[PDB]
Amino acid sequence: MLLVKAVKVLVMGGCMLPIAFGALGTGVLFAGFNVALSRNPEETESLFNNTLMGFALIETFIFMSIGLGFFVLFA
Amino acid sequence: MLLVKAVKVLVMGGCMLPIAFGALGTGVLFAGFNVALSRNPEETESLFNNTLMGFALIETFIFMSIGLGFFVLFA
Amino acid sequence: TIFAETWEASEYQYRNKANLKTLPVNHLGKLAELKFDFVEYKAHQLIACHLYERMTIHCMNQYGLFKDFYRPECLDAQYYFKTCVELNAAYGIQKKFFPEHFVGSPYARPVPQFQQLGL
Amino acid sequence: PVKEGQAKLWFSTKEEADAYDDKMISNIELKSQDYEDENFSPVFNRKTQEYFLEPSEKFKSDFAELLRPLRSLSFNQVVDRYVLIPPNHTFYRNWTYEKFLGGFGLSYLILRELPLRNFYARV
Amino acid sequence: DFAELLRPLRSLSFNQVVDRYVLIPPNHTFYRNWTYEKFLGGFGLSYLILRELPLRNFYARV
Amino acid sequence: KAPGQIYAYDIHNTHYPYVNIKQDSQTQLLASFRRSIASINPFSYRQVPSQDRAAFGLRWGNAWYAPNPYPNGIHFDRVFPTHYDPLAETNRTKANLQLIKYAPGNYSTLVVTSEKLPRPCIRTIQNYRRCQMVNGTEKCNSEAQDILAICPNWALDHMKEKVRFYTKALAINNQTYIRAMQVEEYNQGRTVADVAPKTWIHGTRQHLRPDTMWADDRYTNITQTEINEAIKRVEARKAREHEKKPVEQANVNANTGEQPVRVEKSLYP
Amino acid sequence: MAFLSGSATYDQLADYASYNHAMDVNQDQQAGLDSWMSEKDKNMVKYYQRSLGKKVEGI
Amino acid sequence: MDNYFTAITLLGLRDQNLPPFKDARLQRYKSIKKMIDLIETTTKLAPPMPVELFMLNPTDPEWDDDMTYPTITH
Amino acid sequence: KQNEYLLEHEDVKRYVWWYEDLKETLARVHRQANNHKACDFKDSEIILQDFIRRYTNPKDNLPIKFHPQGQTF
Ligand SMILES: CCCCCCCCCCCCCCCCCC(=O)OC[C@H](COP(=O)([O-])OCC(O)COP(=O)([O-])OC[C@@H](COC(=O)CCCCCCCCCCCCCCCCC)OC(=O)CCCCCCCCCCCCCCCCC)OC(=O)CCCCCCCCCCCCCCCCC
Ligand SMILES: CCCCCCCCCCCCCCCCCC(=O)OC[C@H](COP(=O)([O-])OCC(O)COP(=O)([O-])OC[C@@H](COC(=O)CCCCCCCCCCCCCCCCC)OC(=O)CCCCCCCCCCCCCCCCC)OC(=O)CCCCCCCCCCCCCCCCC
Ligand SMILES: CCCCCCCCCCCCCCCCCC(=O)OC[C@H](COP(=O)([O-])OCC(O)COP(=O)([O-])OC[C@@H](COC(=O)CCCCCCCCCCCCCCCCC)OC(=O)CCCCCCCCCCCCCCCCC)OC(=O)CCCCCCCCCCCCCCCCC
Ligand SMILES: COC1=C(OC)C(=O)C(C/C=C(\C)CC/C=C(\C)CC/C=C(\C)CC/C=C(\C)CC/C=C(\C)CC/C=C(\C)CC/C=C(/C)CCC=C(C)C)=C(C)C1=O
Ligand SMILES: CCCCCCCC/C=C/CCCCCCCC(=O)OC[C@H](COP(=O)(O)OCCN)OC(=O)CCCCCCC/C=C/CCCCCCCC
Ligand SMILES: CCCCCCCC/C=C/CCCCCCCC(=O)OC[C@H](COP(=O)(O)OCCN)OC(=O)CCCCCCC/C=C/CCCCCCCC
Repeated sequence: MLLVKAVKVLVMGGCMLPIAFGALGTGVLFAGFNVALSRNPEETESLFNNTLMGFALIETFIFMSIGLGFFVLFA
Repeated sequence: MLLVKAVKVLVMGGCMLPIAFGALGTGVLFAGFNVALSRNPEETESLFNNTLMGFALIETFIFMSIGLGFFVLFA
Repeated sequence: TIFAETWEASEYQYRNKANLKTLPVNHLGKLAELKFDFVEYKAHQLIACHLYERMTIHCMNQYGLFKDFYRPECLDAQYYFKTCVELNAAYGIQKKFFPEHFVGSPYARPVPQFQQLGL
Repeated sequence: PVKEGQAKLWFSTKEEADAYDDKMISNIELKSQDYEDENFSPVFNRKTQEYFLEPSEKFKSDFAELLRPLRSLSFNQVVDRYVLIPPNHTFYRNWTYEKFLGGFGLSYLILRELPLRNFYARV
Repeated sequence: DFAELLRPLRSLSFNQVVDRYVLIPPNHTFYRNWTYEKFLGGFGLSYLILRELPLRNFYARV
Repeated sequence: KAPGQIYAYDIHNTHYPYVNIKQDSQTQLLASFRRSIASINPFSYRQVPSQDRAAFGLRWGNAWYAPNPYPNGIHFDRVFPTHYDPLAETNRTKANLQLIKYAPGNYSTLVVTSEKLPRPCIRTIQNYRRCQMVNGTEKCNSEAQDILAICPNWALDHMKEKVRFYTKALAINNQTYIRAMQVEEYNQGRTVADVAPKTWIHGTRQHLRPDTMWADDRYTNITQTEINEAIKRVEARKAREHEKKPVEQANVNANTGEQPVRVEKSLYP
Repeated sequence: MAFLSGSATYDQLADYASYNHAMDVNQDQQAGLDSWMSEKDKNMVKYYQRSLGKKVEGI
Repeated sequence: MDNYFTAITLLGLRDQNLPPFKDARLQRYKSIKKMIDLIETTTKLAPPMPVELFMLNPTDPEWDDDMTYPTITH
Repeated sequence: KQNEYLLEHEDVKRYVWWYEDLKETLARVHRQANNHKACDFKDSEIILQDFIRRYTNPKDNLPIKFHPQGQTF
């Protein structure tokens, strides 16, 4: 119990890995949005909406991990 | 028991991984912003705002990570 | 008096009266709220009301009695200790002179002798 | 070898004592912090001195500070001072609560006149 | 007040009193006389500031 | 005609000790500022009561402080069973109407009290005792009948039960007397002359060593060699003591459909 | 190698680390509280294994 | 659990620490069972003293006035 | 002034002498051993029995006799 609990909490730390990749994926996404905006600013709002939209797919994995994290942390 | 406390503080260190990816993600974001500005300097203000906005989303993961860390460190 | 670290809760609940209080074990969670460093042995935390007593000492050593002891983690220990020994003193007396009030006592609902059944 | 001190045992004969030392010594588990030792333990090194909870000086000094006005007084002076207070039931004791809670109404008089321009900022 | 003068002693044993107020570890590295250099040196520092008073009349600054 | 001051006023020497239990920087800094201007501050509230002015209790930020109620497992469910454990949380969570109701007396203790018998019934009892010590018991019939008639029946029941209780306590105290005054096998034939000239301090840690290895520096100079030799001597004594072992008894609680005996639990599971 | 090459070595050590009381005792020993142990205290882990349903002899 | 401070004092918790093992720690609890029965019996041998020493008899007819506390309605 | 005389009764002295005997008696009580047995207070039992035997009669049907001004708790 306490022995397995120790590795349980350790696994919960692993959930901070997507938190890292999600940040990099964000920095990369907005970079493409900026450079792409310069090439064709006529559709700024379109690009802008798709940018945040894509970001929503990043925090998707985030909450999924944390959810799976606390789950196995107690299940 | 005692080891559970040790892995907790160990996990708390893992939170420094998004701190690392957030730095790289920021540099990449500003790297594209520079080239993006050179492509269409007429909209420097728009690109600039989008640059910081994306960075704000990066720090979200940061506060989310340390938050999880301090939580698992005390819960 | 209790001559052990553990006691059956039902033995300190009333059988013919409403149960509005229990005799709970020491609250070990309050021991983790002390911010300062201290040494506590696990062999002294189960005996009734003694943990709250040692905590009060630890808090009265780190802090004093004026403007620094007045923090929630230290006052609750003093209140628990003072309250624990009062409740345990009354329950102990009630167990000494009113054992028929509690569950598990053969006098709360006496079982009759076979001579009283008329067979 | 066994060391002697002020704290003595509770045995009449010397054989029972030696039997007690042999029983305790047979249970000792040495944990050394130095490599190249048959009994080496980097972590989980047992301490060889027992801790005892005692009231510190900050403890005994504050309990004595509570009784400072009683050491200068005699028992008859203490009773006449803190116990036999002359009865006087003419004071408005509840003025403390009236002033405190009545200040909410007086404070509302001054606070309702704030020069804040926006109505929703005063909200 | 006489009993108040002895308050830090009632909380201590005789051995603690000696190690506290009698057997102070020797350390002769401190500039103890800094207390006077700061005080008396202030007259000079105060003069540097006071000699710049914007009082117009010379005899007023006198 | 100065107002009277309580003992607590001489410890602090002021009526305005701004004691706040909330250990946040904003609170303790404001209290230190408020504690210094309490003499000339109109927004000052007393916390030390006096004969002329009441006072407030301990402050918790802007609200008031009260200790966490002593843990009580008694609770009452409304929607679903909550399995409330007072030991699972530090501070007791508030009681939501649809979740739980806690037991009465957040701050209460267990005491024993007694009702005061009616005044006229008391006067009849005083007259009986008075006539008893003066004229004797045999000449107190009229005073006894006045008691049975004037005293309401609920009082006579109390008087009847007091005698049965004190009769019960009298036996409970004498049984303890018998167990206390019993001479054990290890004190047969021993009297005050065989007692040692020792006091309580002689059984303390300074004079009587506890049953622990690291209470003092007794076993600090022991080596692994001396240990291996000691393990051989204790095993030697066991060549004569292990010859005996208690026999296994029958399990009185073998039948699960039978009221089990509250037998002493094993040290370990 | 003897510890890894064994079958019960993992259990005798795991069942000991899982018993919160035995670890509480060790935590006291590390702080300086230790004494002698009876034959019944020496088997505190065997009682824990038996409770789980293990087949342990020599209590 | 009555006679708390008396029992805690007899066990030595004011100067030392209990054994860290349940076998001996529990035997030390049962060792004071005789002393508690003794110290409780001693406390029940106190001789009487006049009740009318620090307390006026409330059953005296002098107190039949049932007087109230006069107050000022500030 | 009416009830000051009650402090002159010898029962007040008898009450204080009983309180001091219990103080001196409990001051002599001591732990004799640390074997975790009732014999650790072997000599103290004799001391307290002498105190009880000094204010009671063990060879009676009820050594502790009830009186309304006595001790029950
Ligand atoms: C998801 C993938 C990614 C994850 C990757 C990483 C995962 C990490 C999480 C950990 C995984 C589980 C392993 C935990 C092992 C337990 C460790 C421990 O608690 O320390 C105690 C442990 C033993 O303490 P001790 O001082 O010997 O006790 C002496 C007393 O006299 C003892 O007497 P006593 O009376 O006081 O008794 C005390 C009581 C205390 O009881 C307890 O506290 C319980 C302890 C928990 C474990 C108990 C269950 C063990 C069951 C056995 C099965 C083990 C399987 C391991 C599987 C590994 C998975 C691949 O009992 C014990 O002593 C328990 C003994 C513990 C033995 C642990 C098993 C040894 C493993 C053998 C393999 C060694 C490989 C080393 C490789 C290193 C590479 C860097 O300490 C050490 O082992 C010291 C380290 C080894 C010596 C060499 C120095 C190495 C330094 C490495 C530095 C780098 C650290 C890591 C850096 C990583 C980032 C770069
Ligand atoms: C020549 C020109 C002037 C030059 C001089 C300028 C400098 C003047 C200042 C120096 C002299 C002041 C004289 C009095 C000494 C006061 C010293 C002091 O430290 O007081 C701090 C004083 C008390 O400190 P405290 O212990 O923390 O108590 C306040 C706590 O809230 C209390 O919390 P609590 O829960 O413990 O208690 C609740 C409280 C109820 O407390 C509350 O409800 C207030 C809660 C705050 C509002 C809620 C929102 C939270 C806001 C937080 C952020 C606020 C930031 C403000 C920062 C200000 C920094 C100072 O109720 C009570 O406890 C009892 C209150 C009622 C007692 C009786 C009061 C008698 C006052 C007599 C008035 C006499 C003047 C006439 C008034 C005007 C006539 C037209 O704090 C204040 O600043 C109170 C502000 C109230 C507004 C005053 C507005 C009128 C001012 C009149 C100035 C003179 C006349 C001006 C004429 C216009 C032409 C010149
Ligand atoms: C942003 C703009 C600014 C807005 C802020 C506005 C508010 C400004 C004030 C608040 C901030 C002050 C900063 C320092 C904290 C002081 C707090 C405090 O409580 O001090 C009370 C302080 C101590 O009170 P005290 O216990 O009575 O000690 C004086 C006794 O005389 C002593 O007599 P004694 O016998 O007991 O002892 C003899 C004494 C020696 O005492 C004397 O001999 C002096 C006696 C005075 C002359 C005798 C005639 C007196 C006639 C009586 C009437 C005099 C009225 C004067 C009223 C002046 C009101 C300030 O020697 C000593 O004890 C030790 C002296 C060695 C100290 C070395 C200096 C350390 C100070 C830090 C240095 C760095 C500061 C910057 C350097 C200056 C600027 C370049 O009172 C004084 O300050 C006395 C005035 C001394 C002149 C100071 C003028 C400095 C003004 C600087 C303003 C800021 C810079 C301006 C830049 C402009 C562009 C923005
Ligand atoms: C390198 O080449 C050379 C020259 O240049 C060509 C020369 O001129 C010379 C000739 C030398 C001279 C002409 C110099 C002559 C000076 C001499 C003889 C000594 C002069 C002494 C004084 C004027 C008295 C000074 C007294 C004080 C400073 C004490 C009063 C002031 C006090 C107490 C203030 C406290 C001062 C400090 C803490 C020092 C820190 C310095 C500051 C500037 C802080 C100032 C602070 C405030 C608030 C103003 C040589 C030999 C040379 O080699
Ligand atoms: C111009 C005057 C107009 C007044 C109004 C007209 C009608 C007057 C009616 C007079 C009725 C008098 C009957 C007696 C009432 C009794 C009042 C009373 O009991 O107060 C007691 C008590 C005294 O305290 P103790 O020492 O404990 O009691 C000793 C008793 N000898 O008084 C108090 O309660 C204190 C508060 C008094 C009233 C409120 C004071 C504040 C008045 C607000 C306006 C002042 C604003 C300016 C204040 C300056 C602040 C910096
Ligand atoms: C004044 C010269 C400054 C520039 C000089 C440059 C040349 C530097 C060459 C230095 C060589 C080193 C030689 C050794 C120096 C010895 C200094 C000394 O004796 O005094 C040290 C001693 C340390 O104290 P202790 O704890 O007792 O000693 C512990 C020793 N470990 O220092 C002092 O005496 C304290 C005072 C130091 C000088 C203070 C400067 C005074 C100027 C005041 C204005 C500063 C602003 C004040 C603002 C106040 C705001 C509240």
